[PDB]
Amino acid sequence: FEARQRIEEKNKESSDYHAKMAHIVNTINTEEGAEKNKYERERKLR
Amino acid sequence: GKRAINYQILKNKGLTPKRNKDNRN
Amino acid sequence: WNIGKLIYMDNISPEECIRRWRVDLEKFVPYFDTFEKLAKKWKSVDAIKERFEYDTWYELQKAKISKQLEINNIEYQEMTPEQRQRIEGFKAGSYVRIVFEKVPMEFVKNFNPKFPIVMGGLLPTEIKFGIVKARLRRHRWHKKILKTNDPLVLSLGWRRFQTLPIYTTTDSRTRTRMLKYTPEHTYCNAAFYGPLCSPNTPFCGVQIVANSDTGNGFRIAATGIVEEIDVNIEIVKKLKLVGFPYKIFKNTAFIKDMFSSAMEVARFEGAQIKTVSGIRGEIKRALSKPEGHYRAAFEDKILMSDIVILRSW
Amino acid sequence: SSFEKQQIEIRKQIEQLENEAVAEKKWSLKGEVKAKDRPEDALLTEELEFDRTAKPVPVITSEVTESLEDMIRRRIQDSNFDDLQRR
Amino acid sequence: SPFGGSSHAKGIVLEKLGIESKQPNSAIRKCVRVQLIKNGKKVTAFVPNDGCLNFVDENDEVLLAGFIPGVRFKVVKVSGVSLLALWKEKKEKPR
Amino acid sequence: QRSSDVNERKLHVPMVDRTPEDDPPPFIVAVVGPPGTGKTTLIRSLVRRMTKSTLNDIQGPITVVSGKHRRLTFLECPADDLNAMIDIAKIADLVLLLIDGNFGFEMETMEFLNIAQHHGMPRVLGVATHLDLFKSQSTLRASKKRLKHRFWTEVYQGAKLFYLSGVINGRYPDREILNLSRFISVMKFRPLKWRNEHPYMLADRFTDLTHPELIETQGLQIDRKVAIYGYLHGTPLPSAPGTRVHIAGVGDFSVAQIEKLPDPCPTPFYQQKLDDKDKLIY
Amino acid sequence: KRGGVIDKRF
Amino acid sequence: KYTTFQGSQNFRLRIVLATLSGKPIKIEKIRSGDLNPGLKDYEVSFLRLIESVTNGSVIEISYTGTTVIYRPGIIVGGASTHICPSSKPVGYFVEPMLYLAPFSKKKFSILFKGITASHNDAGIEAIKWGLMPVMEKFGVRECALHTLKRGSPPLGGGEVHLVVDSLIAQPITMHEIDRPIISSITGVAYSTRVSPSLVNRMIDGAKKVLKNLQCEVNITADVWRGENSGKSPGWGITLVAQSKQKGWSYFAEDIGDAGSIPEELGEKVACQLLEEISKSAAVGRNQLPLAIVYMVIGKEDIGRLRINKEQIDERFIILLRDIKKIFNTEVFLKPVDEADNEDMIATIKGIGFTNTSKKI
Amino acid sequence: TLANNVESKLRDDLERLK
Repeated sequence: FEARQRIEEKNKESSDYHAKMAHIVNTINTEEGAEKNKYERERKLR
Repeated sequence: GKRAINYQILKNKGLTPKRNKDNRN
Repeated sequence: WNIGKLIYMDNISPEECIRRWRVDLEKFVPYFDTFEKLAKKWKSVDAIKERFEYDTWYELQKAKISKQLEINNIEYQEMTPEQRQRIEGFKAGSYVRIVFEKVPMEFVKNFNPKFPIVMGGLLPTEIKFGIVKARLRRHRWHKKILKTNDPLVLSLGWRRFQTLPIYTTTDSRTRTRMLKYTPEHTYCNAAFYGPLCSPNTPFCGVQIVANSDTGNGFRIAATGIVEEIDVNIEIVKKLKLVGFPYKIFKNTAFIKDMFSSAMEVARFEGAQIKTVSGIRGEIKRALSKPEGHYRAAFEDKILMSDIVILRSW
Repeated sequence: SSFEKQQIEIRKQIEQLENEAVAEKKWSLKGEVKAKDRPEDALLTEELEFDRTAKPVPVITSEVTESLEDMIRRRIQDSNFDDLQRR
Repeated sequence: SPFGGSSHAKGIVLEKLGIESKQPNSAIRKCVRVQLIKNGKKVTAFVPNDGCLNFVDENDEVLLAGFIPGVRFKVVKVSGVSLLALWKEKKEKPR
Repeated sequence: QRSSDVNERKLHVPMVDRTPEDDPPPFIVAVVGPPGTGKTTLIRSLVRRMTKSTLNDIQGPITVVSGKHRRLTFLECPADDLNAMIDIAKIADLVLLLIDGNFGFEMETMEFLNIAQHHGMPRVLGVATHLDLFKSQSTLRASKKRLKHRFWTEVYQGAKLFYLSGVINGRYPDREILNLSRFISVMKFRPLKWRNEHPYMLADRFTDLTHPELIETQGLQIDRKVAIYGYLHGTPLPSAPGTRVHIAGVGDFSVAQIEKLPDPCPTPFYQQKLDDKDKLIY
Repeated sequence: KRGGVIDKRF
Repeated sequence: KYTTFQGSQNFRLRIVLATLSGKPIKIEKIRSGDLNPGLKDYEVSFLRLIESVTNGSVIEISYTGTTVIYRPGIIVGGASTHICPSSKPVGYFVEPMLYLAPFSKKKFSILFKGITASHNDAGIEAIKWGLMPVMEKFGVRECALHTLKRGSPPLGGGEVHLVVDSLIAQPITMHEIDRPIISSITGVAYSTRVSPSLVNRMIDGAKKVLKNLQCEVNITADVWRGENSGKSPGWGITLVAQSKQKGWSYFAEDIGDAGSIPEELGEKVACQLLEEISKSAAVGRNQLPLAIVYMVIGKEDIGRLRINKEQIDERFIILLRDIKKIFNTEVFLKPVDEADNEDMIATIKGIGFTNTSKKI
Repeated sequence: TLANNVESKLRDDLERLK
């Protein structure tokens, strides 16, 4: 019983850990990246 | 009774990589 | 009949209070008049028909604080001086007499005017005692690294005390593992028992305070910030069980001295293991004869000189 | 005096800690350990946390059984059979 | 200009986003959420390394400079002292 | 683009200062240095320049009016005690750091700063003494430069460092003392995270209120009722008794009773709202 | 988990 | 030692106020003269809930149990499930948790099970748009109560999930010295295990009363049916007067019993809401206890709130007296300079409370 | 006697496991 409870427990932490990092990694890329492409195009406009 | 500061205090060299003697001149 | 006084006159009952200047909060809904009366009261709704640039961000925050501070002065101005002192208390700059009781007689006797007497107020958290787990580093100028379970005089808030800290690492943010000593030139997680404190409260550690044992060395031993407060910690240590092979059959091998009885093996049937060479293996079953011996299978053949280890905490 | 009393209890506690600080460490706290070093069958008493390499073989409990047979009835109810046919 | 004409930016450190990351010295471990003091726009900045991340803590002042795409900014001074100086143990951060 | 950078260096963390708008307490000035560096003679020299009167003996806090709306309290830190060094750093609004120029820096001078560095900056001023012991001007000026540039290491670059040559009739050069005194006036202090959110005070005087009869019938071992007097600092102290408070090196004692007394050394600026006279000492 | 509802009810 | 209280009076608040302070408390003489003396099951269940969300607390109920000793620990929160006796609905326990969630180490994610509505306790809709809007004003940006299952009495079977993602040092200082203008009136009409017509009949009863007002009136019809409708038939209404200018709300609520006319109930609550508005200056009476406590645990600064003379009642007085016994804080009141109404400005100095339990 | 000691030891193990 302890073995089953452990392995199922570990998977969720691993799954949640991946899920959280993927979200925060990508949202920074989308939002900050858009501003980067925005800043550079004003730089190109200059 | 008077306890003067040591060399590590004196120069505050901190953590630096080892550097070759030739650089000195 | 001002209610400002009556509210705090506990001798007068609240029901007695209300009537003069004219049941229970567990009932969330407040009391209401009888239904039909409310309907007659609210045939006409007319009674309640009446109800229906700063240059930088920084100064805006400064403006908000100042505007808030100005509010306190305005109301404090009109409040009666006794009423003010009741609410705000004694403001800084006031010369005050403080009387204390149950002071040790040694303080009165062993009083030296040269040594200052500093009094510092305590918030509720400083009263609580518990586990203070914190980020700490050996001071750069201190000669030696600190050791776990080594007494250390710590300066927190208004209070100074000696405590036995335990220094820990996160182990890739997986567990709180105990360290034998401080890292030479970096911070480490440090746990100790003492008066609790708010986060963001910095502190120092000193190993010796007496003049006799001062020596020639620099004394401030450790520096850190309280990062956490709690009243348990689950600091754990790595415990490695060691056994030896005596009979090896290709992947399968028999190991001895890992355990004392077959019952010990049975608890650890299914457990992961490896050799010093790094060959991962598994406990399959406990051998009946002799006690403590168990069968294990490895990803590759192990050698007689190989030592097998079971990692536990 | 009361303060001098509390010093005595502190003076009692300090001596105990000094003895423990110098006393030989318990087998659990000695890091690498062998069966001979520790008391026999102490590991039965101690609760130790260890990894498992492979899956646990499932146990066919009742709530498992009802779930499978509910699945079996549903396909027969829908006549969904994954069966070979003449070609 | 990224800073509206300035070469460096003062900011308020809000949260160390990658603190939970398991892999040491990861790129994400080195990012910190910082709010610009001049305008209040929230921005992300790099820390030179995880060891240096120990020095930065919530509600301290940080100086930013130009540099996981999208992060353009690196912390160059915290609490009035250069991070590299603290990293080299040439200094202490004042509180 | 300098203006943007200059517009930048003015931005800082928005803090709240709890200093009262009216009648602020005297600032705590800590005179810290190695033994024999001249802490006592320094205090005697400054107090004379502020109030034109000489104190033969100084013991405990000394409060003076140093300005029209500025008041100071001078404290001599026991150089031989590390515990005394720590707690003064927690309350000292200003530090007068004494350094023996001939000897150079000393550990406690570093350690006091180091204790300060972890518990929040007060203002710190470097005072160099025994410079008269130097025999050559060349070694003197070189020592001053080395001493100064180091003091810029622990403390922000360009920090002021005052130099005092020798002591005459138990007093320093009057002209130099006057320069320090003016500096003590122009300094503007800072909000600190620990000071602005706890109420604290330094005891100017100590009194035991225990009945002598109790001391005899029970004995000296009996606990004592004590009264402590002084100026409050930081956040206001709540009026109701029973408040929980700590005394350094003694323990935590709950206030039995509290009352506000008239200012023993009131500021002139307050009075004229209601000069050689204007300078007072208590 | 620490702390418990020490129930002295009969 | 212990600040001592009397009776079952204000049991939840006194326990809550103790937790916010960290000051240990003793409550004694609980229903001493009653045939069934001492604590009732739901409040015993309540003490368990307090233990679930804190660490290190000591809660002693005496052998005779007309005395309970409470030594508060630190608020930790965490994920947990609470199985609740039928004697009280969900509003009884969720409401005090609102005082504790924003000042916790870990986010409050408490799954709740039992009856969801009653005649004397806050309803789900009351919590959703009557109280979280208040803590939203105090700075609690994120607070939500997800209704997974609705359970009407007597069998219940409902399920609600409390999530407070916002963790804050302390509530912001309050500054409201005006009477908010009601821009519109909204509400939710709900029913369980019955025809949708009943919900339509309640809104008719509410609408006819309130059509005299020149607001927009939009009451939602949240008919609950199927597996999520609980185990018993029941139906209720909640009407909220909303002020978009500064986001203020006043609300009234009631559940219908067997034999009652849906139109009559909808009509009743409409009158009740108008009664509450007449009695309110800045917040409704049912929202005052939430506001004052949050104000008191604010930073060491004065906030201002406008209160109507109808609101200073028996409950308000005992509420203030309990606050002083724990916090020693006194609520000072000022007449408003206007003559059109007789409103009152309550000024309170925050105790400088801070959420030391949130980790940085 | 030795068998009794083994049984008592193993009973202790059983009790500790619970």
